[PDB]
Amino acid sequence: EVSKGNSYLNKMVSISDITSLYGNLLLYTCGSSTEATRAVMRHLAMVYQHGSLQGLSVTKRPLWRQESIQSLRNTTEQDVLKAINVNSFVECGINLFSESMSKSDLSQEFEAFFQGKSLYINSENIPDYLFDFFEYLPNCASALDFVKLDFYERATPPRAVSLFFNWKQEFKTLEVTLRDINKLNKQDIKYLGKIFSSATNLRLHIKRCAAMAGRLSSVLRTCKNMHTLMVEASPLTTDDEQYITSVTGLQNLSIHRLHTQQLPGGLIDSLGNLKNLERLILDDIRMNEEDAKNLAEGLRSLKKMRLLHLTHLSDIGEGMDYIVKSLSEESCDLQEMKLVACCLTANSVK
Amino acid sequence: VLAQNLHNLIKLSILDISENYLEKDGNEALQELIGRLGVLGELTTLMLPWCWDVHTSLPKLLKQLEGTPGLAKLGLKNWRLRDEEIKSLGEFLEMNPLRDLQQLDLAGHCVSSDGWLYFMNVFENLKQLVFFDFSTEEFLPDAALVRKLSQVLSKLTLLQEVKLTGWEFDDYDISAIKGTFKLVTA
Repeated sequence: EVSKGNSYLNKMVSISDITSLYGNLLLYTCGSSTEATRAVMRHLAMVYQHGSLQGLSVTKRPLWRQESIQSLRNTTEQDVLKAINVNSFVECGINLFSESMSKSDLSQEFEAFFQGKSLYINSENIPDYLFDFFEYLPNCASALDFVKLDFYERATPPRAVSLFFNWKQEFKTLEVTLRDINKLNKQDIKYLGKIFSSATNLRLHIKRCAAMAGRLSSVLRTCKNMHTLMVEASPLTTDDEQYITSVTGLQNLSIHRLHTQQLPGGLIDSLGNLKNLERLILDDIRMNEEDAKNLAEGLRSLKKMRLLHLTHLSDIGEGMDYIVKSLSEESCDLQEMKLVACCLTANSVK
Repeated sequence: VLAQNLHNLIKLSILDISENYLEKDGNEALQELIGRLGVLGELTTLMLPWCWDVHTSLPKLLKQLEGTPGLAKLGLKNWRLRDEEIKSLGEFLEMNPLRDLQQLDLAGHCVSSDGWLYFMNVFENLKQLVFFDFSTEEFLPDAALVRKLSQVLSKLTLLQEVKLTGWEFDDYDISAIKGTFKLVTA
């Protein structure tokens, strides 16, 4: 009879159905029974559909039509979209955890259920229900990979940290997107610091933050590890390059709004410090060919790199030839090389 | 003089000279102690002589720390120690199978909150510690340490109270998670 009840779960496909009468149904199954909802948790493992992707987009959370820090982590504009409801699952899950009052009993399941997934929050739309899961099982938060936060208007986030006071160190990767800030209260940078100490890796995209100038210093001093930095539509001088170089832990690095050629002592020759960069994407950068050669000097230390893209580089001349020279100078572990929309010669291909 | 008759003073569980500046070569007192450990083991606790630049006497002290077991309390009190040193002593402490001690009395050393940050990497596994006070004579204003403390605090067990003797800092919104035990600003 129970399996007959179970066969009623052969009727239902993932959280998906939150749009219709069976979405909530497992909730109703659970308010109804205790231990038995472990059987419910079994179908939660039988979910391969990832919910449904219709009406949802990895570019709805930040509210942008333009590159993010998350975008620096990837070669396309989208990807989370494919498995967009990975955290949609989690909201259902906190409710489900709550419904049979399922304590530590249903925990092996939930560590496994939200695994391979990432949650992303905007500061403008911060739910109250996230500290809810943290009833009996705040630790299983580390089944998830990254909890992502976008902070706009003002640096003022005491409400955000309160969450990371409740959870055990350390999150693997923790990422933050900064929007329309004209109030960079160097005091509230620190709250972001509290958020930042939760993670081994921290990723930041600073976007439309007119209050953000040399003040990125405050952003970094509090960083355990600036794992990835992307900067667009915000105040930028060449010196901030050094903050990029202070962190040897850097895996991914983009800046797509220089529009200015990089100096002699530029960041291009501090690749000798970022040995861990597995991915570099430079888009629409104005540069000196000789500087590109200097960039070339950097690639010997970039053998640990899986990806190199240099695109929409103007004023690059034969510097790209040189970069290619650096490529063929020595072996690399590179898995990806993009030479598109730079000045290429048949010789460079040779 | 204490040293000369100390084998008769073996009767003592307590010979206390701590919180004392000796006139000259105070830290060099410790070499006399290495000679006296056969009877210094009979003390129930550690009392160290201190002076200006006393911390430079720590390697001398290390032969003495194989004697950490009949220790009721442990300190490098009023030792004006390198900020790094606290994790360093911690490394010996990693190599040290002793467990359970009741109080770690470090009277204000020169170690900073950042120093303490290194130290958290050792403090978690000393969760068997009953009491503790961490002093410094001019503490850094940052509560980033208390946060790291929170990382350590899940890790700690038999602790009854946290003691903050001398730290002139605010704990900020971190004081929400300041401890799972009692707290005194001193």
